[PDB]
Parts: sequence; structure tokens; C-alpha cells
Amino acid sequence: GNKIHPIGFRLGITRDWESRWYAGKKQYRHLLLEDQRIRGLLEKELYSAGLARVDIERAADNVAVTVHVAKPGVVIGRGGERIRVLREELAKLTGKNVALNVQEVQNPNLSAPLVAQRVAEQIERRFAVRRAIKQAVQRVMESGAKGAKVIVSGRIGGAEQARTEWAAQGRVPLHTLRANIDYGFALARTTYGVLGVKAYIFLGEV
Amino acid sequence: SLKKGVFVDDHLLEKVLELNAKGEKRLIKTWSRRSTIVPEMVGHTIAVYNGKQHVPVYITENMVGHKLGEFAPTRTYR
Amino acid sequence: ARRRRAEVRQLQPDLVYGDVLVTAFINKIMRDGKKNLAARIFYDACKIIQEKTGQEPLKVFKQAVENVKPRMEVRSRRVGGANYQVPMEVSPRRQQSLALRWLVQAANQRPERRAAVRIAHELMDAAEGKGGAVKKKEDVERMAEANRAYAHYRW
Amino acid sequence: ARKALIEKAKRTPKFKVRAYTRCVRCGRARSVYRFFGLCRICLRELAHKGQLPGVRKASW
Amino acid sequence: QGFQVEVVDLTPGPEAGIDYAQILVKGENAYGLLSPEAGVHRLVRPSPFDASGRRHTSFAGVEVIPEVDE
Amino acid sequence: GKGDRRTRRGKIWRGTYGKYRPRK
RNA sequence: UGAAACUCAAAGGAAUUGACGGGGGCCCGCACAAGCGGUGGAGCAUGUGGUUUAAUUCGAAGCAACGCGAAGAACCUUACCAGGCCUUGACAUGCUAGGGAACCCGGGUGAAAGCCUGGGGUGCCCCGCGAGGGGAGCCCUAGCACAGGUGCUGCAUGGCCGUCGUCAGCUCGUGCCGUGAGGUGUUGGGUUAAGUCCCGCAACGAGCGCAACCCCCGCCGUUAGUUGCCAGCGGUUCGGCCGGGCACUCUAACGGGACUGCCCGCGAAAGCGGGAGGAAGGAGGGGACGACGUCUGGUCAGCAUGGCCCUUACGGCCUGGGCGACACACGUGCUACAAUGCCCACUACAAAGCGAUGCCACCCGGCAACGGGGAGCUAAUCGCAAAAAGGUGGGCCCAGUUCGGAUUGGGGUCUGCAACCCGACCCCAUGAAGCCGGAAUCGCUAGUAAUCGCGGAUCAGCCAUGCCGCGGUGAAUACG
RNA sequence: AAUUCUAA
Ligand SMILES: [Mg+2]
Ligand SMILES: [Mg+2]
Ligand SMILES: [Mg+2]
Ligand SMILES: [Mg+2]
Ligand SMILES: [Mg+2]
Ligand SMILES: [Mg+2]
Ligand SMILES: [Mg+2]
Ligand SMILES: [Mg+2]
Ligand SMILES: [Mg+2]
Ligand SMILES: [Mg+2]
Ligand SMILES: [Mg+2]
Ligand SMILES: [Mg+2]
Ligand SMILES: [Mg+2]
Ligand SMILES: [Mg+2]
Ligand SMILES: [Mg+2]
Ligand SMILES: [Mg+2]
Ligand SMILES: [Mg+2]
Ligand SMILES: [Mg+2]
Ligand SMILES: [Mg+2]
Ligand SMILES: [Mg+2]
Ligand SMILES: [Mg+2]
Ligand SMILES: [Mg+2]
Ligand SMILES: [Mg+2]
Ligand SMILES: [Mg+2]
Ligand SMILES: [Mg+2]
Ligand SMILES: [Mg+2]
Ligand SMILES: [Mg+2]
Ligand SMILES: [Mg+2]
Ligand SMILES: [Mg+2]
Ligand SMILES: [Mg+2]
Ligand SMILES: [Mg+2]
Ligand SMILES: [Mg+2]
Ligand SMILES: [Mg+2]
Ligand SMILES: [Mg+2]
Ligand SMILES: [Zn+2]
Repeated sequence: GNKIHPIGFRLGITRDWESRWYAGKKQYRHLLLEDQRIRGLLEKELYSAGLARVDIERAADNVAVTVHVAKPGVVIGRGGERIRVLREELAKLTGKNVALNVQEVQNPNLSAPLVAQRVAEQIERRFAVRRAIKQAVQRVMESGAKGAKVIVSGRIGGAEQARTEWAAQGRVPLHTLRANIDYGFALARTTYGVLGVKAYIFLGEV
Repeated sequence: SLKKGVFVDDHLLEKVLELNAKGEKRLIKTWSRRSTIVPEMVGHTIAVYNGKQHVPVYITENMVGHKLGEFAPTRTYR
Repeated sequence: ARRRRAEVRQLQPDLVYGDVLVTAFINKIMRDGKKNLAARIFYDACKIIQEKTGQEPLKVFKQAVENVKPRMEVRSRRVGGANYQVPMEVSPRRQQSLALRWLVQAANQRPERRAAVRIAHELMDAAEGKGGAVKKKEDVERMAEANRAYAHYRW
Repeated sequence: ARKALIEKAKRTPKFKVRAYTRCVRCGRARSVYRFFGLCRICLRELAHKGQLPGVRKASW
Repeated sequence: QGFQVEVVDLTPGPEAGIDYAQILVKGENAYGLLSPEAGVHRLVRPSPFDASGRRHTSFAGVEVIPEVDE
Repeated sequence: GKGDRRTRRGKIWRGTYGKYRPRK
């Protein structure tokens, strides 16, 4: 039981926060809690888009909610009916002005949280896990990258003998700071155990 | 230890007090072992709760500042 | 110390006599790293010297510290079911440490209630080749030689 | 005694003495920094995600 | 239940446990309560006295006879 | 010693003030 | 010379890969040796076993469980027990009916919970001034679908984590040898902290690791001035107090600097010894980071979740007890057994943090804890604040003592509904065991060990001697 | 010059 998050380890440099906004020791608590309650509701109704990240900025009494996705669509609808009823539901429990937004992801295969939910789903849909892994990695490295790595926890295939199937390709130095490696983690939920999946996508550097 | 007051639970006095007018019976249950036995109580036995049941603890002069909880052991074979 | 032959940390010259050894001796009188309340004691002794011998506290050192240097002591070894505690030479370096150490230890034994007195006195008697510290010198030297039977065992 | 418990850490019935902290993500009752309002676990798990403002793993 | 006990005998052994343990217990209507618990009791738990700690079984008997003719 | 509640270090090691250690 | 009955599902040959050896070769770690201070003994604090008990909640078990979850158990917390109550309920969701749709202060009774109960009146959709009730909030009770569980399984699981181990390793593709398992690469020769690099070589490259990128301490400079500063004069109630000045100090932000680059000696190289310049050399001192995997390790009690299980109770609520029990035994610790010392008064020197029903200047009453008053502060500019050992001059004069503060009597203050269990300091009186610790056993190789004091998280208060940090003084020794 | 470690 070793290895620590490659994100909170890059925070300093490489990776940026995911919710930057100075705050006073009299507010930080309530506000920080707000970001969560927001990431929580947007978690459900948005899962169909692939909420691969949610950066939240705030100058004061406002919010910079930004749902980056590789596939918007359901985010808006076809003009502004959906994406409008969400700005609605948001501040519909937030006394502030929920300035909503929606970004785009060119290569969704080069996005961890995504590739994660990906395999994490082929699982709940009873698929050859030995494959889903060797295939999903065979999607990244191919669709342009430098490193790939997937990991699935015990209960694979349903065997009472809880395993842990590896499978990676390319390069993934979690020890090297100057590298920037995208990390993701989804949780398949089957009839038996509760599998777990990890995604490792290596990209640039220096 | 208190310095300004006598932290004696409400039901404690209110009961006992009226019990002093003409001197009522005696069997007076309780759950306020965490109170005090101000003078004038002498003679009146109280059914203190040791956590399990009511202990027929008699009251006398000497024992005053002491409390009701300080008269009903709570464990056995000390 | 399996790799490097370690290093002989350096003693900074005294701040009165300017002797790199007059300190090494104080260091041994140092409890809790309190060198001020320690070196002081030493210095209160040098005045116990010039006041019980015109002899200036320097040779009362180069003598008491020289009359304590054990020429040879015993370092045990085991060839196999062998309780042989071989006698052997002493490192010029080591000698001093054994000296200074035994000087203090011995000192801390005398019935002198103060302190500098003990160091002062012990320094005189040791200079005078007859201090509790020299008792440890011969005692140590007795073991040595007395067992020259194991001269072919100087590991 | 977990859910029906956090459902009383919310209110402030008789006396303030019974007012006690409690993590927010979960019902953690021990080791909760009034500041963040999160337990030591949640706190660590978040700071890793980056979801914690101006927070970052120290090093000296 | 109130009954008292008298450890007639008790002896350990080699590795761990107990070799033989015989006891006498009194108290109104006693035999009638322990007569039923007469036979061999089985146990299944992780054997401490094992390296792998495998799941192991154990058998030991409990006899019950009343103090009659003296 | 660091336990004599009626002395100097008595209060120092303790972290309090009393007749044996008034506040300056 | 030489069977059988019975019995087993193997017995066995060779060759792999490992693990192991009271085998061997080479090399490391406070492993030993070298050396200083402790534990084991005493008293107490604390965690554990045991026992006890109505209950003394549960988990953790060599290292790697035991000041561990617990970074705050008087009711709370709380999972335990005794007693008094409540059932769609403390909470989610949808729905059902006449009620009803924001709603507000009590009365009675009881230990509280709870049962019961005495009044205001609903913006409004608005046929509509109206009767009425459509009426959105949406509370009240009955009914339904369901909720709820720190109940069990850590060998059903995730995540996170401990550990071997910061060890120098574990692997891959292709080719080549092998019938094959598998081997070569990764062995060998030299080197380092290292599978580090070099040199060979049926091998040639490559991946996870080490290293490096990152942060802290060091030296230097750039930008920056309400910190600081007669550095220079100034006026100075003589406190950078003041105009005044960024020079220092320093604050925090971006750079520079060290690379075996240079010389000498070895050498095939790598690289080692050693020289000078320099604040610093051969990873400069500390952090960060911890591989393929191991221990059916730890964790269903943080949480998530499969399966089992109780669902007017294996749920919920309150009062009270309990977790604080004590003939014992073990671990981690605090303070001591004194003169390198203890007591009394005086005088100095830090760092890192931290403060709105908060830290308290300074006054005042009180021997004091503390308590009345009260200014400063959204905090480099005020407060916690005095650091302590030390410096100092003086009282003890080797005695269970002016050592030691356990125990206990009497009297108080503070938080809090309330300190009987079961709180923390204050004061007077008690002044116990211990005169350096059996067999054993622990830590530390340098600003380290020892010793000294301060702050922070938790938090009303606090059982904190615990844990995470900081700096004052400052060693001994390493043959091997 | 030094014993032993059952059986899922
Ligand atoms: Mg009682
Ligand atoms: Mg609390
Ligand atoms: Mg035997
Ligand atoms: Mg046969
Ligand atoms: Mg063979
Ligand atoms: Mg032998
Ligand atoms: Mg040693
Ligand atoms: Mg002891
Ligand atoms: Mg359990
Ligand atoms: Mg341990
Ligand atoms: Mg506590
Ligand atoms: Mg409680
Ligand atoms: Mg409870
Ligand atoms: Mg329970
Ligand atoms: Mg496990
Ligand atoms: Mg190995
Ligand atoms: Mg090989
Ligand atoms: Mg390598
Ligand atoms: Mg090679
Ligand atoms: Mg070198
Ligand atoms: Mg296990
Ligand atoms: Mg276990
Ligand atoms: Mg659970
Ligand atoms: Mg939960
Ligand atoms: Mg019933
Ligand atoms: Mg209790
Ligand atoms: Mg406990
Ligand atoms: Mg105020
Ligand atoms: Mg002052
Ligand atoms: Mg001592
Ligand atoms: Mg070391
Ligand atoms: Mg030395
Ligand atoms: Mg045998
Ligand atoms: Mg065996
Ligand atoms: Zn939590």
C-alpha cells in the first residue's frame, strides 16, 4: 500500500489547482463546502457528458463554474434550454450568481477521468477486462501520447479470488515532476464486489 | 466546585421543599445524583439512581455540602 | 564505520591557554553540553593549583595526562569457544581519551564536595604519579603484559 | 447511530456544551479542523485532488 | 446462574491449550443443565499455531456425570 | 523539581502562575 | 533360490526457477565494536492483558499491536448497561385523504424524552369585492412505497495505509542457445549511494526504479520599501521617539553560483587520491518522492460497496451509570534519587506560529488562581510575551536534608445547565517510595546525542508528562 | 561443543 496521488504531488508546479480563490479563515469553510455541493449536483446530471474536470474560480460573491468536456451536446441541448436550466438549478441552492460555462476536449482518449469511466463502464457491462484494459491503452498511445497505464482492483470477472489486473504502455514516471501525467479514477459497480480503475496518461514535459 | 450558587436541580427542591411543609412521607425518587443536599433535608431519605436502580439513602446532619451522587456507589466489589 | 576510516573531529584551541587539549579535558567535564558552567569549573581549579604549588597549571597537565596514558590495554576476541581477552598496544590517539576520561571519572569520585577542587586535586596527585586515575592506568596495564601469553593474537 | 447522529450535530439542543464538531463529507466526529470543517481523511483525499484552495503538500 | 465451582484438576502441556481439565460445580438443579451439553464440540477458526494461518478445525469432548455414591 | 507546585520551575514546567510566581 | 494377502496413486530419473544452509567469495546499515545518555528498580501519567462488573463498546497483537484509531470520554462525543418513552419514525423520495396548506407565544405534566395543549392566520391561482376555495409555499395527523443499523463477514471488495526498503532491484521486444521449464540481456573486469558509469560480451535497445526536475538552509545580486536605520547631519520629552534617509538588518520574488570545469598523481575508460580559487566540492546539509511484488497484513468503526441479518426493533430519544473499574502483570513515558545541585532576588539572548461573543496593554481588589475596568487589533506596525538553561550575589553544607513531590486534611477561584463518581489551576497543612537501579534492554556518527524553554492543531474546560514543529547551549567516539 | 514448530 504505497504510491501517493500524482496530482497533489504536482500541485506545486506542473498541475494547477481545481478550485482557486483566496479566502478568509471566516469564510473558507462555507465556501469550500459550496464548491463540493456544486461538484456534487453537476456530478449527476452531467455524467452523460463526461465531466472530466470542473475548475471553479471566484473573485467574490460570484462563481466561475466551468465544465470541460470532450462532448458538450447534452450540456446545452441545441440552443440554450438545458445549459440554462442548470444555471437555474445551481444558484437554485447557491445565494450567488452561478456563472456557468462549458469547454471542449479535442482528444477524449488523452483524458484520464474519461478513459477511466470508460473502462470502468465496460466492466459494469460484463466485458473481458483483460481486453478492456489492453484495448483502452491501445487507444491512448495510438491517438497520440507518450505513456499509458490502466489498473483494475479485485473482483475481476467475478472470481471470489480478488485480483488486480495491471497493463500499461509507453512511459509513466510518477517520480519525475517535469512531465505532467493525467490521472483518473472511476468505480464500476457490479452485483458482486465493487471494482476500481485507475488511468495514467503521460503527455508533455519540461 | 461552584462558588456562587448551589447547582441543585429544579425538581430536587421544588419537590422536597413542599415536602417540608408538615413533613411529608419520605419515599422520594430521583435522577439528580448531580445535585446537592442543602440543610433542612435532614430526615428525608432519597431514592438516588446509581445508574441501575434507586438506592434508599438516608439523610443526616453531618452529610451536607456532600451531594446525592456521593452516596450511591456505581460499581461493585471495589 | 565499514566504509570510511571515520574522521578525527577537530578540537578548537583553548580560549585562555590556547590549547587544543586543555579543551578536550573540559569537554569531559561537560554535562548537558553546558561548556560555560563546565570550563569554568576547570578554570576555578587552575587557581587551586597555583595556590597549592607554585607550579603553573600546564605541566600539572602534561604530567598528570602523561602519567595516565596506558601503554597497552586489553581488547578481547574469540577464535571459537575462545574466551581470550588479548592484550595489545594503544593508539596514541586513544591513549589520551582513556587518560582524560579516567581523570574526570576518578575526579568525580573523590570526597571533595565542591568540584574544581576534585579536578585540581586529582590533577596534582595524577601529576604526582599517584592519583585514583593512575590506579586505573596500572590496573589496566596489569591485565596487559600479564597475559603476554596471547601476543600472537593482536587483531 | 451514524446518520441519526449527524442529524443532531446539525442542531444545538439544550446547552452549548453538547455542541461538537463533525466532518462534512462524512460523519467523522474525531480529528476535525474547525477551519476546513473536514476530517483528516477527507482533508488529505481532497488536497490530493487539488480541490483545496491554496493548499499544497509542504516540504522542508 | 449462581452455581459454584471446584477445579478438581487442570493440566497444560507442550505447545498450547490444555491437556486435561476436570471440574465439580454445585448449585440447585445443576446436572440437569449440563447433562445436555454432553458430547464432542467442533471449532473452526484461523489456527494461530500455523504459519499460513489456514482455516483449521478442532475437536474436544465434554463429559458430564453427577456426584452420586460417595 | 519540575513537579514542586510550590516553586520556580514548579510553575515553569507547569505553565501557570501563583503566590510562588506572580506575573512580574 | 524367493512369493502372497493387504495397501497406496504414486515411488522415481534428470534438468529448471527459487527459497534455505550451524556453505563459500565480495560489499553495506548505529548491526557490532568505539562512546555518551536512558529503560528494566521507586512514585506518578498513559496504552494493554487479566480479573471484576448491570456495563466496564469496539478494533489494533513479534518486528510492522500497546501516549496506536482518539489532533481533547464530565451530559455531548458513544458504539455499553439500567430505567422512561417513539413509531414512516432523527433523515431521503414519491404518493394518498377530509384535514392542510409561510404561521407565532405559552399552559399542564414528568427526571428529561415524551404524551397532552391555550392563541394569531396563510402573500394567493384569484370565477372572484362577496359565500367559496381553485390556491403556491407548504406545517399539522392517518395511510402507502420505503427509511434506518458503529449488527456480521477486511479470507466476498474499493480507497487509503503499514511493512520488507530508499534497499538495487524487478521486467520487456527482437534475435540467439534449449525438446522443454527456462536461460542470455541483468554473469564476468573496474567503480559508486545506486542495474552509477566505464570495459568486455550473442547479443541490440527499451520500461518501471535510483538519479535529475520540486521545496527548505547556506553565499551573491536584481526589484521592492511604515521592518529596520546617527550607517550621515538634523531636532531627539533621549524609546528609530521625530522629520529624514533604503545604506545596513530584513521581507518575498525573480536570478546567479559548482561542472571532477582547473592543476598535480593513477588509469584503457569510468573514476579515485589530492592542490588552489571559493560561501560551498566530488549526491554541499536536510526534505519530496518510495519499483515488480510480499505479509489470505490493517481497515465493513471514517467512508464506499457485494452477501447475510433485526426491522413497533440488532432503529430512534432522553435522564443516569459506564468507557475513569483494581490482588496483579507488560509497553511507552514524566519527575526524581541532589552540590556540574536545589531555593530566593536581579539582569539578559531566540524561532515558528497564533489570535472578532479572540489574543488582552495598563491600572485596580486579592498572598494567589482569578476578578472588576479598559486601550490596541480585521493584525511585519497591537496582543499571547516573561523564553529557560544561562549571567548574576546569596542562602543551604552531604543530611532523606532547603534533595524528592506522591498521599491526604482544610479553604478557594475558572468553564460549564452540572465537575459525586470523573475536570484544571490556587493556597495552607501533610511531606510517602526512592541514596542511581537484578537478569536483560533502547537511542544517537554532529549542530547529532544530552539538556533548556516556546508555539500550534484538538478545544467551553481538560486529565497534554502525549503528538506535530521551533530555536538556546552544545559533546564523546568510529581501531576494525 | 546446542531441541522443536501438528492437521484446510
Ligand atoms: Mg452515587
Ligand atoms: Mg467537542
Ligand atoms: Mg513434554
Ligand atoms: Mg500392490
Ligand atoms: Mg536428481
Ligand atoms: Mg559449530
Ligand atoms: Mg557498540
Ligand atoms: Mg520504572
Ligand atoms: Mg465488528
Ligand atoms: Mg510498532
Ligand atoms: Mg483526552
Ligand atoms: Mg457522555
Ligand atoms: Mg451513547
Ligand atoms: Mg449498538
Ligand atoms: Mg487484507
Ligand atoms: Mg532481493
Ligand atoms: Mg536472467
Ligand atoms: Mg538503469
Ligand atoms: Mg552491457
Ligand atoms: Mg571521489
Ligand atoms: Mg488478515
Ligand atoms: Mg486483524
Ligand atoms: Mg460500513
Ligand atoms: Mg456511512
Ligand atoms: Mg416491544
Ligand atoms: Mg462517563
Ligand atoms: Mg478507554
Ligand atoms: Mg468586546
Ligand atoms: Mg516590559
Ligand atoms: Mg542522575
Ligand atoms: Mg547515521
Ligand atoms: Mg574522539
Ligand atoms: Mg517432541
Ligand atoms: Mg510443519
Ligand atoms: Zn470526513
